[PDB]
Amino acid sequence: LVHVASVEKGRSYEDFQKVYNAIALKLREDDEYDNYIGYGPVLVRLAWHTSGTWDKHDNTGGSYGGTYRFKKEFNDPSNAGLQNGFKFLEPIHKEFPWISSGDLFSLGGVTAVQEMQGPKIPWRCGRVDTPEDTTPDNGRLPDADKDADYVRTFFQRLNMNDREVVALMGAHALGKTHLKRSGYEGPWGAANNVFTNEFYLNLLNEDWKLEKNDANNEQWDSKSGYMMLPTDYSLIQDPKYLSIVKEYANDQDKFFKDFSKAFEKLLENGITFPKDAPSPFIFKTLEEQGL
Ligand code: HEM
Repeated sequence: LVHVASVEKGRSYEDFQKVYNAIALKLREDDEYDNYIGYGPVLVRLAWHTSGTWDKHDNTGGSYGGTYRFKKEFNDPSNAGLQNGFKFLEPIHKEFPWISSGDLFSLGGVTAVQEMQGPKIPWRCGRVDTPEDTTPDNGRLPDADKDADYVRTFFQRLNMNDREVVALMGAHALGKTHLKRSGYEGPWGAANNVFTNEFYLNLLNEDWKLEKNDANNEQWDSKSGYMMLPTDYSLIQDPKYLSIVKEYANDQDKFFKDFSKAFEKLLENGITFPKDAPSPFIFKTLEEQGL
């Protein structure tokens, strides 16, 4: 199936900047969530999980149809906790009912990254809601207890290469694992609601110990109180991933640029943009607007 981007009728960059801004203002206001981490990280994860169901082989799943709004997908065990991001976005959608669900979930992620001081992420509109029966089955999102070979093979289905995978994984600077959600517990670093290359630095520089958490799963833990999932740790066990981890640990701008590209790409798999579609939008942050 072909999913052609269709601009919400009559809308242009200013309309979407208003949605951006409402997201960004609520991110600022609703600051208590998750022990004052705020909603940034879970909105980034929502954007990723609503995009990451895509299968390049048949164009099922992906961000286009906004199918997370249907119970099969919102109740995917892999999506445990993302209901908080959805609830955050609900008043946004009520204010701007014209935006499609896919456009709102993906824009939430863009807005969160940028408001957290991350790179600009160009964003295109035009996702169109598709019906309940287009919701992908559970099981398309990745397991965390696996090795580098798993990770690499997993991401081929999303048409991501080694650099794109390692870049995307840098989003694990953000937020934390929550035992009751995923069976893993702990943050990956100190700056977990500011977008930086800390994930790579911690991978390389902390003294990691392989421990079992209170859900009886193995994770890597440091004396600083940080953790890595087995799939995170795989990025320094595999020599190809390791090189790239070192690159991003040593060049914040490179990480930003590569993350931006990969994240836009992730959010756009599956979508065909007509030749005369608008160019991607680059939203101004609240700070850049003086808001
Ligand atoms: C091999 C791939 C990946 C695996 C196995 C994985 C797994 C996990 C797990 C287990 C959690 C913790 C969930 C919880 O307990 O709340 C998590 C959190 C998170 N992941 Fe991933 N992840 C992967 C890739 C990504 C990618 C590609 C991104 C986005 C670019 C991403 C962004 C996030 C964010 C932002 C959080 C924190 C959520 C929060 O604090 O609520 N992850 N991930």
